[PDB]
Amino acid sequence: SEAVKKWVNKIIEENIIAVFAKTECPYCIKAISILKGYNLNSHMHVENIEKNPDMANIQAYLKELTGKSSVPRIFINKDVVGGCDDLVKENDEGKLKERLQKLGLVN
Ligand SMILES: [Zn+2]
Ligand SMILES: [Zn+2]
Ligand SMILES: [Zn+2]
Repeated sequence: SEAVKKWVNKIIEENIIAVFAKTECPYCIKAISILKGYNLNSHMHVENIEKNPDMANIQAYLKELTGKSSVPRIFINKDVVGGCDDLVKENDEGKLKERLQKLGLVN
């Protein structure tokens, strides 16, 4: 479905921070909380792909884009961060902050 890919693409392109998530997903919640802790709400969109008729197609496309079909799937300015574990690694190592500084999102 070109439609599914167009829709996922629009989410990633229109929002600097894009998080694909699902219902009652602890690592989704943890990742979103970390990101909101950088006061990124204004530039973030969270998409619940479980409440969607095309969940399997969305997951398959996220795997084509990132190598994994699991949520959360995290993009920052169209770059693949990955899952919550990847976010925690980048955060602890300083990379996340560096990303956000280069985007003008944190001073
Ligand atoms: Zn579920
Ligand atoms: Zn429940
Ligand atoms: Zn949405």
